[PDB]
Amino acid sequence: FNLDAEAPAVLSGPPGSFFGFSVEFYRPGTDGVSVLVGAPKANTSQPGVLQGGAVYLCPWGASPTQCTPIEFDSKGSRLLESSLSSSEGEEPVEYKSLQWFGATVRAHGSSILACAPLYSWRTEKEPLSDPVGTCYLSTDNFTRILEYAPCRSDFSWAAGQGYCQGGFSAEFTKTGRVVLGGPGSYFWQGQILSATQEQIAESYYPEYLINLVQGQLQTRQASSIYDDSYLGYSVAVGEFSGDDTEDFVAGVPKGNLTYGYVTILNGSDIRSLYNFSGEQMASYFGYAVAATDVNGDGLDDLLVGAPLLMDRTPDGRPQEVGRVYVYLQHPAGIEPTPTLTLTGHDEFGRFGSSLTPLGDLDQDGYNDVAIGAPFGGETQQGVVFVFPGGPGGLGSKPSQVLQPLWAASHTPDFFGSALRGGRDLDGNGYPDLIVGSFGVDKAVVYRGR
Amino acid sequence: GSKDIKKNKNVTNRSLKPEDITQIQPQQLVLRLRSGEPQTFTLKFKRAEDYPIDLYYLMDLSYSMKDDLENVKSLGTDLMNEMRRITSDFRIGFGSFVEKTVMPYISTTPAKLRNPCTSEQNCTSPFSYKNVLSLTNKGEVFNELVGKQRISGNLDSPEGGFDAIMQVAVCGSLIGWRNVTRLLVFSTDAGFHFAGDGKLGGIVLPNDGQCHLENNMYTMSHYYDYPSIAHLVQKLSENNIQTIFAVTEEFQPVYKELKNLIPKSAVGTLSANSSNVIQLIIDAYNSLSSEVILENGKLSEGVTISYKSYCKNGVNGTGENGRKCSNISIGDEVQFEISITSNKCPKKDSDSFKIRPLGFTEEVEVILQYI
Amino acid sequence: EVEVHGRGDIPRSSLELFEKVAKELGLKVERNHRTVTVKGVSEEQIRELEEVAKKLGLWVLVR
Ligand SMILES: *[C@@H]1O[C@H](CO)[C@@H](O[C@@H]2O[C@H](CO)[C@@H](O[C@@H]3O[C@H](CO)[C@@H](O[C@@H]4O[C@H](CO)[C@@H](O)[C@H](O)[C@H]4NC(C)=O)[C@H](O[C@H]4O[C@H](CO)[C@@H](O)[C@H](O)[C@@H]4O)[C@@H]3O)[C@H](O)[C@H]2NC(C)=O)[C@H](O)[C@H]1NC(C)=O
Ligand SMILES: *[C@@H]1O[C@H](CO)[C@@H](O[C@@H]2O[C@H](CO)[C@@H](O)[C@H](O)[C@H]2NC(C)=O)[C@H](O)[C@H]1NC(C)=O
Ligand SMILES: *[C@@H]1O[C@H](CO)[C@@H](O[C@@H]2O[C@H](CO)[C@@H](O)[C@H](O)[C@H]2NC(C)=O)[C@H](O)[C@H]1NC(C)=O
Ligand SMILES: *[C@@H]1O[C@H](CO)[C@@H](O[C@@H]2O[C@H](CO)[C@@H](O)[C@H](O)[C@H]2NC(C)=O)[C@H](O)[C@H]1NC(C)=O
Ligand SMILES: *[C@@H]1O[C@H](CO[C@@H]2O[C@@H](C)[C@@H](O)[C@@H](O)[C@@H]2O)[C@@H](O)[C@H](O)[C@H]1NC(C)=O
Ligand SMILES: *[C@@H]1O[C@H](CO)[C@@H](O)[C@H](O)[C@H]1NC(C)=O
Ligand SMILES: *[C@@H]1O[C@H](CO)[C@@H](O)[C@H](O)[C@H]1NC(C)=O
Ligand SMILES: *[C@@H]1O[C@H](CO)[C@@H](O)[C@H](O)[C@H]1NC(C)=O
Ligand SMILES: *[C@@H]1O[C@H](CO)[C@@H](O)[C@H](O)[C@H]1NC(C)=O
Ligand SMILES: *[C@@H]1O[C@H](CO)[C@@H](O)[C@H](O)[C@H]1NC(C)=O
Ligand SMILES: [Ca+2]
Ligand SMILES: [Ca+2]
Ligand SMILES: [Ca+2]
Ligand SMILES: [Mn+2]
Repeated sequence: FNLDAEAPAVLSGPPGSFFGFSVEFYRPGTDGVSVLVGAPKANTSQPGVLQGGAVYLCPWGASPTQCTPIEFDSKGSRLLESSLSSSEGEEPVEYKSLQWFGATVRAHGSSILACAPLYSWRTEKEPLSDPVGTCYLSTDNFTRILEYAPCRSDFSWAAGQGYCQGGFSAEFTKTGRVVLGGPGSYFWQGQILSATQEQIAESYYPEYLINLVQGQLQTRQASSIYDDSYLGYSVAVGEFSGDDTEDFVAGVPKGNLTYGYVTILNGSDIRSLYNFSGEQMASYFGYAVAATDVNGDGLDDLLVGAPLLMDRTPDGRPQEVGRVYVYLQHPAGIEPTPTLTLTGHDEFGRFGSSLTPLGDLDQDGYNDVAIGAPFGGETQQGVVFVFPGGPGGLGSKPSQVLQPLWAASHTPDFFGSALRGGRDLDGNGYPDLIVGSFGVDKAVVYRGR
Repeated sequence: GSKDIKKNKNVTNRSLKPEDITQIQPQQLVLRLRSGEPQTFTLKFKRAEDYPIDLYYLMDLSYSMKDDLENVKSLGTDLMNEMRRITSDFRIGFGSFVEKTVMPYISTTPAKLRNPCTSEQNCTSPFSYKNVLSLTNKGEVFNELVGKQRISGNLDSPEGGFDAIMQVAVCGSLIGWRNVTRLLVFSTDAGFHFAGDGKLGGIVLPNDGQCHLENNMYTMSHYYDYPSIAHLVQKLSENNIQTIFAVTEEFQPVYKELKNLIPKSAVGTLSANSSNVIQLIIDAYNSLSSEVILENGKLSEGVTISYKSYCKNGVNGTGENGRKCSNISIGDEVQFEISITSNKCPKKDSDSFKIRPLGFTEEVEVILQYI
Repeated sequence: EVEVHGRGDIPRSSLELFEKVAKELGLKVERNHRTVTVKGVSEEQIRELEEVAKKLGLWVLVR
């Protein structure tokens, strides 16, 4: 329909680097508009670091669209002071190798946020391998790069935040606040964790590895019965309480004895506001979440995805086709039951793996939504669907379907695994879309017409 | 339309070889569909007197289940002694699973990489899945091998046994599966890892469902993600494997729902240090073998099927239950009413599909002839 | 006071042994789902309980 599927732009990174695992827009609607692409397994030029991850900057407008890597950090793994002081010599405190840095790239204005979920660091007290989360926050066009590792705290073990794996999912609120989700905190209970950029910069002090941010907001620890809930597997932001501050949306895929549920946390607090339980057990309810107005009422509406949901064809044979649930918001409040459900049509397609608002892509007054099926298509290469909005919510039939142009190969292409949209690159007033294909280390950019 | 029965070999009567025993009366027939008008036929099922059994014991060897491993050193001979009353042919096997060997699930420090448990306990390094003993008819070897197994340790409460189930089901000849009643016992006392949890370890490739066993050890545990329940159901159904869940009382509801999802499987309540595994297995087998589920394979487009059940004791079920006949005992005849509908004239002159009871290699061949 | 957890991949059997030793030690035990907390534990009592928990592989705390 609208998106120029005839000939999109293709950005390719180093082979085997998982280029395109995460995508984002940078400085849209202004000079210097660019596309950020993460390569979690890209070899970097850091001292003694192997596959430390990288984030690429791809300027828009240039005909070749050459992509270059950003030098967020060029310092190898640190060393323990006692090790070099005592009869040890070398004993790194941190383990930056294979840290999967750049697995989550988010930007808001002049700020960028690249996280390394698998960062682990030997505790200075006793030997350990706690894989806490560490994130870097570029500010003012790379003028001052900070580091945000909130889960790297005194409580250091699986019983605490040692296995937090913070930065597994990140987001920026409209006011620049940073929201993080640590799935592995408190014996994999999970944890939402946020702080404003001003607080991060004010308390920055790189001498101490354990740095505490003042005024930080985080979810408290719960009883042992809530273990292995994976709260924070995916996060999103939207206005759901009638306040002026965007409210947090977090996914808990393995909560409620593996049925799963999604929770909305109040702004200015971290209190829970709404719960949305899953439908089928092991339907991985909460792979992705989003919040956008899909009926032009001016109120945000929640979307959820369950890629592993199993449905049976009318013949009787069961099949694995994903699902997506849409909850519409009303002046009274959101309802606990879905207002609409969308189901896949291909086996092992993982429909609903990724979701992303597209904005008023059609300029018809109703926002649109894009849903990805990493293993869909007629050759298991991956497919992306576009579902138009309307007065009654999302339309049950996709308006457009996007597929890769390159021929299939022996490795899965993971096309549509990561998506982003809602910003205009060419500046013609029509939103755009970026789709990740890290299976072959490629990212494609689509533009309205 | 019309119909005609081609082979229709008489089902074995009351009281040889697993392939010489018949349990479906009609075998092959041709249905000449006439578009709107459907065609119907009936097939008799009769449970065989004694049918060989192949049991594969898959046990969880995390630090939890430590006491259980101490009360299983006599299972090999006890189960065979308690099983001879049911069948004259029996074979048993053993297998163990702990977890994927990657960072978030297992501590990677060398001290914890060699001795995952505390220094007081002398544990072994973690492993994904090990095939201790292929199916065999001697219980002494089972006892001897299971006696010397060593417990392991891990970090997170849920254990990654689903990939072990996949490797057991798909490896076939390596596990020694036969064309008889295949039973799988899944003993654990914690939740399970399914697809999507491997992302925390940097694993994104979906499980491909292939035998990746090298020297009775499952490599590639770091390469492929955990298998989804849909994949497990598909592979178990394809391989005709009936699963028994012997899990503790704490995690009963999770496995009750799992057995609801999976077809032809039962869930037991393991107690104490595996005190009553034998009785649990026998009860589960008796419950499973007293039911029949009929399924069809890839019915052609434009063709719809209907099942009817003529059970015992005068209860005649219909609807989705028409393919299910419960409470069947040894040598108790049962009949099904099957009708095929074809609401078009597909270009395929004659396409055939097979109706097969779950867990059996016996198939009835149905050949369609449109117009 | 002492609050052992034993909530990871730890046997259920080696979690009521701590409760039995604490109760037979004259202290008070506040049972919980895969978590035990005691009250009125002295310095010697706390040291002994911590040593026992460490030997059992539990995660001992203090309050
Ligand atoms: C959406 O769905 C989620 C997931 O189910 C819900 O999350 C759960 O909500 C429960 C609602 O009560 C919470 O229970 C409460 O948890 C708090 C915090 O843990 C308890 O208070 C503190 O508990 C800790 C636990 O160790 C103690 O150390 C503290 O001393 C307690 N006090 C303070 C000030 O922190 C609550 O205690 C109440 O309940 C117990 C129950 O026995 C009672 O004995 C107490 O006297 C007291 O009345 C209470 O347990 C769950 O913790 C929470 N779980 C998670 C993972 O977040 C959420 O509520 C749902 N929201 C909606 C809107 O539906
Ligand atoms: C990053 O570089 C390393 C080493 O240069 C690659 O790991 C392998 O290293 C051995 C030598 O130690 C080479 O012989 C191999 O060729 C390297 N692998 C490959 C695929 O070339 C590592 O693979 C590189 N990572 C990426 C993403 O290319
Ligand atoms: C979300 O949290 C804010 C922060 O407290 C709540 O706003 C408070 O509302 C109470 C209600 O009387 C007032 O007494 C406080 O002064 C308010 N504080 C602030 C900072 O605004 C808000 O009500 C919460 N949202 C919901 C839906 O309850
Ligand atoms: C389960 O195992 C326990 C522990 O082995 C048994 O109780 C006894 O515990 C002591 C130590 O506390 C051991 O020295 C004994 O060997 C154990 N008895 C036996 C028979 O092994 C318990 O009896 C076993 N059965 C249960 C609990 O039903
Ligand atoms: C923003 O930055 C772009 C890239 O340069 C970056 O900033 C300089 C200072 C170096 O740190 C370099 O390594 C970084 O990659 C520029 O192309 C762009 O012009 C800058 N924006 C403005 C408004 O000047
Ligand atoms: C957990 O899931 C079940 C089944 O979907 C549901 O009935 C139950 O309400 C859920 N838990 C909660 C706390 O709602
Ligand atoms: C644990 O037991 C095995 C069995 O003999 C032994 O070889 C090993 O040395 C023991 N562990 C240690 C640390 O000695
Ligand atoms: C079992 O039946 C299958 C069905 O096709 C057949 O291929 C196989 O040869 C038979 N024998 C064994 C040992 O599996
Ligand atoms: C069930 O079917 C049998 C055999 O046709 C018949 O004798 C009996 O009356 C039927 N009873 C019911 C309740 O359908
Ligand atoms: C099975 O049948 C027997 C007698 O034929 C009856 O006593 C028993 O209640 C039946 N069980 C079920 C579950 O219908
Ligand atoms: Ca709305
Ligand atoms: Ca629109
Ligand atoms: Ca545009
Ligand atoms: Mn365990």
